[PDB]
Amino acid sequence: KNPKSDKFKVKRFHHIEFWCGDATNVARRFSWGLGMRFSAKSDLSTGNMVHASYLLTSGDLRFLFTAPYSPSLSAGEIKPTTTASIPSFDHGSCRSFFSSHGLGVRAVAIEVEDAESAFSISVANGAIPSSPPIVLNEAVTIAEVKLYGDVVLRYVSYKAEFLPGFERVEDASSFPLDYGIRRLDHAVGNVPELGPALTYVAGFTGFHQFAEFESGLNSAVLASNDEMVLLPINEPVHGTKRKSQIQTYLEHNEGAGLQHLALMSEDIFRTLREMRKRSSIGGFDFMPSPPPTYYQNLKKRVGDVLSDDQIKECEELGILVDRDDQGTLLQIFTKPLGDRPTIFIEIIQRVGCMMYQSGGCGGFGKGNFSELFKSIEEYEKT
Amino acid sequence: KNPKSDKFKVKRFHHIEFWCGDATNVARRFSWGLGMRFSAKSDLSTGNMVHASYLLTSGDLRFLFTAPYSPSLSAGEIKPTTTASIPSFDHGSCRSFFSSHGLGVRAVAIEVEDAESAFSISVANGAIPSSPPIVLNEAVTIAEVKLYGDVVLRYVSYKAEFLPGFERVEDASSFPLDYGIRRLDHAVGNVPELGPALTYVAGFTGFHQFAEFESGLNSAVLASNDEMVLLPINEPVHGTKRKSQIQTYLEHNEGAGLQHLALMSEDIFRTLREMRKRSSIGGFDFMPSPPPTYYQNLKKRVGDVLSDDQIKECEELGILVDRDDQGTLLQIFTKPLGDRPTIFIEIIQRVGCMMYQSGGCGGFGKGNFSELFKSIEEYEKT
Ligand SMILES: CCCCn1nnc2ccc(C(=O)c3c[nH]n(C)c3=O)c(C)c2c1=O
Ligand SMILES: CCCCn1nnc2ccc(C(=O)c3c[nH]n(C)c3=O)c(C)c2c1=O
Ligand SMILES: [Co+2]
Ligand SMILES: [Co+2]
Repeated sequence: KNPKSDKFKVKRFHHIEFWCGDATNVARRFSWGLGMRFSAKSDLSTGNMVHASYLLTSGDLRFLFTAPYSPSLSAGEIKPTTTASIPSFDHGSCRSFFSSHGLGVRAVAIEVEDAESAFSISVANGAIPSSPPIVLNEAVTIAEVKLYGDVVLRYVSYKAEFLPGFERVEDASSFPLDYGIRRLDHAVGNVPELGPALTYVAGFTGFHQFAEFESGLNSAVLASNDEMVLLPINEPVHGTKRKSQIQTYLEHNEGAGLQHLALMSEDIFRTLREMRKRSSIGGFDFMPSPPPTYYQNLKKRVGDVLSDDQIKECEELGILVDRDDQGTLLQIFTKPLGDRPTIFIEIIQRVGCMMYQSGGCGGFGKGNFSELFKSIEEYEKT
Repeated sequence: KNPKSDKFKVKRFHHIEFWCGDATNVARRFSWGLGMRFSAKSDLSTGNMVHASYLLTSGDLRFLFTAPYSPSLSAGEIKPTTTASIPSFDHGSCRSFFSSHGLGVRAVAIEVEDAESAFSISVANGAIPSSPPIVLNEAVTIAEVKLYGDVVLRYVSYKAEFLPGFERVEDASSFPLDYGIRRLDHAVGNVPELGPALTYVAGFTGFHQFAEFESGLNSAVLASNDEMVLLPINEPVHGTKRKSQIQTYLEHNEGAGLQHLALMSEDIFRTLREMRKRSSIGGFDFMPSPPPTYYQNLKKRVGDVLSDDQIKECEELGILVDRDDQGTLLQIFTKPLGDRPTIFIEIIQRVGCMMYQSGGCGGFGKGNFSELFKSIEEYEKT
């Protein structure tokens, strides 16, 4: 059941912003590891004396990496005279965020019809304001409210390429990498208490709970009207045999924050081949592969969706498969993106729910907690 | 003239330590960009609750990348009970260093006969102590004194692989990259006043001035007894037509610090081919190439050392050439390694001074300031 209760018009995920200590090195690592092209920049070379910001793109996926310069470079500026291209940026906030959390997502940005309206309605409905609406070059409006922890939900609306003040990156520095990733599918937060987090976010957005179908977590998914903006939230389950990975996150992250970004691939086999080739040469590592029992068990549950060759191709790449009543999903998880056991990435591809594909087709793979446990048990038995 | 006045026995450069905000992403970027293998680690997986440290190696070159975890993970520890593998590490110091300077070199480490003796003699001779000698697993001794800015000179001595508490990296995560880099040739600091910096460092080491043969800087080189540890220092020259790059460094770095690391290649043409292939896919960018006039002028000055083909190979790769009275050097400079216009890398290869090669063979390329100016002037004339 989808009551379509959005309190303002939401379009799609727009971008994800990481707050970094050095944006250059993180952006270069991510570019190579994920096959994203350098698309835009705002930094000293573009007149920004406040922050260095680099934009990577793959299809419609936009990853922004931002780090502060020395405050001394902009010490004469005031907000009316700022050279920052992202007016919500604050040196102190960014250094505090990174010192507290390490590398992670500061902003989950969604495109809306009217960012000022979205902000006003959100705050009138309980959202904690973070940065008021600001109009950039009479062309783009940006505003921010708190989502969870030190993560903000950023509203972007365009009158009519990324943001004013960003320059397109010259093609000589813009190598056209592409491993198949095309858009952000969902963005997941970890919180200490799921109930109040859901009540807060659903309260100010009107996002509705997205329907699904004893290992670590409780979770629920908030969704926009057309269910293309998907925001799952987890809480830990305490007093368990194996310690909750949600609790480990909260400890190493110093509290709530973004847990994982799920990136949709138009060809998950090509994406995983390309990413796995680069794991040990600057790219990203993946979770340990499930035992062959898991892939033996795949025939009985998805043998009508995937051929045997496609199933053995899943086995070569360590891909996981789950299934809804409407669709099937292929997914895999990276090891943490930085030093701390906190944020990671999921690669996903969905099969089914054609009309275009409806959002969330196949669910989020929660059936894979069960199947991974069973498959590991069966494999020890050999 | 080399008076061989070292006040303690110095062997060779041992390692360079970068203080990072996220050691993982910087180390992965550097590994791919420079062709260095992941060799050792000290982090949560090895029992270190204090800092994440990753060691890259190429030949004898050792680059260490370190970042702090949340202090909460080690809040119960005291120095006697620390899980840090580098006892000089301090959360507050590291966060202050990185917030002040951005990504950069914290420690220039040299291997000595006896680190405790080196420390005592250094401090008795004016060195400002930074971390007292500490013996690790009765096997290695480490101590630190201030060098310039927030950079320390680190003494390491071994009784008899990197440091106790570091684990060798498993070969599955250790891809054997190698683009030809073999050792650290020199490490260069920028300071506001060269005179007092030289007096200080030469005062506590006994390092002697290394002999050489109107654009931005004054500099001098301090050298160990066999001139294998080479520490140049620059100061700005003010009131010039083009603003001093040394002054720009000091402004963006918030003061004195390490300017460039010069990495010796056993085959600079292979190194530059491999690095340039990767510039736009996660690696390092290089300075703009000199005009063809520079390479036309190369025949008249090094035509007896390099063939025409080797000279056109320099031209394809943007390599610079200078010459002493004893040797010739090939060199090239990267663009800055991170967000700020501060630290960069030089790749170098030296020809001549065989006996083994004596240190500093060919000088440091200061003749290239002159030749670059002339070559740019001649090229505008066409
Ligand atoms: C070695 C680590 C593997 C451990 N594991 N095994 N099976 C999983 C199935 C689905 C999801 C996931 O992505 C979501 C769950 N619920 N929602 C809303 C989601 O997005 C994750 C993260 C895992 C997951 O980590
Ligand atoms: C576009 C930027 C090119 C500008 N430039 N042109 N010619 C150079 C020649 C030598 C050295 C160098 O490495 C040292 C000088 N003195 N000492 C002791 C050194 O190590 C450098 C850094 C340059 C240098 O930057
Ligand atoms: Co997911
Ligand atoms: Co040099």
